Amino acid sequence: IQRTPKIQVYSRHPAENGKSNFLNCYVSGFHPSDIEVDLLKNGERIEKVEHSDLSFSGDWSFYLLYYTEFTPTEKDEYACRVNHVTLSQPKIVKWDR
Amino acid sequence: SHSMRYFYTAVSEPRFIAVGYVDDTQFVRFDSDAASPRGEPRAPWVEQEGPEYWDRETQKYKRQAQADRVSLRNLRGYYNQSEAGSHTLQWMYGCDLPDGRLLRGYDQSAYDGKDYIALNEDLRSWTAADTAAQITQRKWEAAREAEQWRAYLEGTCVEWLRRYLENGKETLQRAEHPKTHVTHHPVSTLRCWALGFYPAEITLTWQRDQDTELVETRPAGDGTFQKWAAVVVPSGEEQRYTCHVQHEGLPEPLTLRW
Amino acid sequence: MARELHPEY
Repeated sequence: IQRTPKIQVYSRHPAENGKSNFLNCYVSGFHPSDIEVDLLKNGERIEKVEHSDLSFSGDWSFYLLYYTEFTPTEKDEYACRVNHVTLSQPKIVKWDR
Repeated sequence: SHSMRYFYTAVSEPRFIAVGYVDDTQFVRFDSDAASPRGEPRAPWVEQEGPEYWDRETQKYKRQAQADRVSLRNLRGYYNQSEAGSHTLQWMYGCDLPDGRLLRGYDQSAYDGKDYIALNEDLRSWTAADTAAQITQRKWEAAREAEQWRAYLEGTCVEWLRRYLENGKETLQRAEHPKTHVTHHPVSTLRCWALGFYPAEITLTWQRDQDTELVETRPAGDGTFQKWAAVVVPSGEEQRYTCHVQHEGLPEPLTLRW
Repeated sequence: MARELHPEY
């Protein structure tokens, strides 16, 4: 049995241009544990992307927090590309401030 | 009240990850995919523990990792599954505390995401989900491991969780109130926000004088959590809706209008 | 404080 991941793209603190923040991609409620999560800055993969340790909820579904430090600008568009065994193709969720 | 929780994941050498939680605060990790796999502190109140504490935890995970690579092989044999398929073994246990004593201990296992075997509420018997777990239950009944689970859940889990709450009382026993505000987007939507709160337990409700869009509580990455609840209202009727926030860090509940 | 070495499945 496989569970599809829920994806949420957001920042740690309220977004304010020119100020440093943390871009987050929170995958959760998925099974099995293998997941491909990439943070994108204008369609470009980010090298410095960290993630939390693999944990799971009571229903044995996993959750992970992929995060990176970034400075939002009015023009730069950010998104998160997620790939899982339950998706026919990678899902891209754009960031909304 | 308070809870110490552990989550073990063995994916098919296999990938072994262990994580420990005190309430909603992670304090320990173990990754077999690290350059030097060891028990690493994730919270400042567990950092000052002696090297004899951490090395015993690290050798615990190191030998638990070896126990899972054989267990996955034994599980693959019970179900007659191929040697090429990947499989996940999940292990869950912990103890809940109002008088500072064991309210409830638990111990659960999962193979490939479905319940496999679990310690009963009496902490002396097991429940098998299929005839494969019956081999595992008989294995653990012969070793009388439910007796060792009683020694940990009723004792070691309780006294050590009480110690963690004392050394980290400045952050563990401290509730951060949510920072709430209302955003308005035209669709031809009133979103109520809640940011930077601990613990993650929060209630967001849109009242008028079943139709809200809730989202699961997300971690901010700094130890706090976020969550918002959105409702769709007709134009000219926004003054009728009021968001309600319930949280431990709030002296009294918060009502919010647009 | 984690659980000690558990018997195998």
